[PDB]
Amino acid sequence: MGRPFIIVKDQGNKKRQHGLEAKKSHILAARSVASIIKTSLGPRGLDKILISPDGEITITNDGATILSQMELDNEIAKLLVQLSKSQDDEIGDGTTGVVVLASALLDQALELIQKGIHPIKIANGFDEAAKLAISKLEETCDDISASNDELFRDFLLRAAKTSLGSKIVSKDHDRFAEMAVEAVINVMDKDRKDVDFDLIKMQGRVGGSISDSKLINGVILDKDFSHPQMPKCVLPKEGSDGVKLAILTCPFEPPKPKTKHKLDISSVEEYQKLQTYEQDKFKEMIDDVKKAGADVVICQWGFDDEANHLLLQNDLPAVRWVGGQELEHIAISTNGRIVPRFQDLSKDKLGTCSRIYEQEFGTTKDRMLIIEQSKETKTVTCFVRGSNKMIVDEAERALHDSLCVVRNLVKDSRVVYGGGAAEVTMSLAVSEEADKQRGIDQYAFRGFAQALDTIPMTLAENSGLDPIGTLSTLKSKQLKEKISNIGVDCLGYGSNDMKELFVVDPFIGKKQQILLATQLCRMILKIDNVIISGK
Amino acid sequence: KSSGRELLERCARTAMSSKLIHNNADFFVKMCVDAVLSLDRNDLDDKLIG
Repeated sequence: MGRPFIIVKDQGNKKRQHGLEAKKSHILAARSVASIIKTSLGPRGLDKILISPDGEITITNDGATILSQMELDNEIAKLLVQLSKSQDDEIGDGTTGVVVLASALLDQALELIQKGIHPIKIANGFDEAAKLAISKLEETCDDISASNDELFRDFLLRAAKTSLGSKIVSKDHDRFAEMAVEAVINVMDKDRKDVDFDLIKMQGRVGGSISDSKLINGVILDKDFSHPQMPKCVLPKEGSDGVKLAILTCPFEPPKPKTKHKLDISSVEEYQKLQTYEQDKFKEMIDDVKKAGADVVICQWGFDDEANHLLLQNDLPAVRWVGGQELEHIAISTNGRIVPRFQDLSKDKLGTCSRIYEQEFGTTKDRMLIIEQSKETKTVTCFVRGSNKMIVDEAERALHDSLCVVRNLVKDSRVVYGGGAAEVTMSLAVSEEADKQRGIDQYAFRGFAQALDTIPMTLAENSGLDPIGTLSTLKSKQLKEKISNIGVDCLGYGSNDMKELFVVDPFIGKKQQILLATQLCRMILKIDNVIISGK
Repeated sequence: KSSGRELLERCARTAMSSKLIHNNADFFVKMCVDAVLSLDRNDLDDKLIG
């Protein structure tokens, strides 16, 4: 055997991590990630500035976006990035509490590794302890589906005001909660209800103030009209309040085949015949709209210079250069069908709009199309304003997370009381079963119960309360009294009851917090050999 | 003269060891066992189970 020793390619950049110090490095590294967002949990939480390599900055406290678009090195914290993305995609809320709980499971398991217990035996006790915590909270979980639609409307307000308290939108929770709830009510079926988030759109605008944000049912388009001199507001005349909105994927252009073609013209005779040909096409295109009674016509490609004024003399507004995706969302709210060709134009495919006016913003040059419906329609659109470009984007993610909490109550009406009440209720259930079974799994159960206590102690630490006096008070009322409504109060009211404070959280959101955290740390404890290649 | 369905269940739980399924094997084994029964006994394909 000579000096060169080579088996795996690139042995210099690839390093091998092993031993007891390997588990100590990856567990303590994941704690530093949760320690950053530890102060961001709850309504007292604080935001985080994110700087992109291109220079764009974003300020958000949401753990999903914080871990996103961030440069990382260690692969353990990169799993936490995908952890918050998993919580954000399906549920849409609770991305901060999952990473904190995931690091709490590793910190409690770190002391158990040094005691001589196999890492898998530590993780095997977490799966059995997580099932006992879910079964305990499910028994005390109240079902609000027994009420009518009148009391159900106020139930969605309790779930919306809780998630909006940790954002900049928390300034007024009452006024901005109606925008999220009423937007969902329009798409609800009243029976076997599905949210169908696709019908809900969110369009932000940078300017003004956040108090000017209002819920408008319709489609928001930033494309100005084809001609400047047409009237800004469009109103129906006499009966038939519908404006007969027509959506045509084919603009006004000289007819030509898609394939390459060559038109041969012979001298003067055929040259003059084609002159009248196109002149009769513009007269044919305008007669089809007047026959069906359509008014506003939108299309993908801009109209010709001759077609712009042709629609003005007939009092027929038009909008050009509209995206393909924007064409489909308009026909749904108007109960219309997109007209594929000029020969298929009919009154049955025409849309309906209550009022359409041309919006203008300050000294800048832009025109925003606003479609309104005097009656309940199929789609809704969120209109958000703000004094800063980042406040607008932050209000988008704040309102998006609010819509994700409301949709969780549509599929599953079962809800729980958060704010430290749910974590302590599920924590004491594991401690009671640890002393009964005893054995070698009693240490894995106590580590899971103490890890659940990190969430209520975090809410009390950021709010200034003493974590020692807060945790001891919760366990006294939870063990003596069967009422689980007692929880951590971050705002400092004279009562610790979460029911009187109108704090309601979905059960599917709090259930995935333990599920995603327990399943992730089980694989982390199974990681021994770590091969990292330098880039 | 035992049942053919219970034969594939005990053999599937063995391969679930050393993986993350060992704790969750209750629900997951009942899936893959029903996956091979849908395929024809004469022709078994790994692309259809993708």
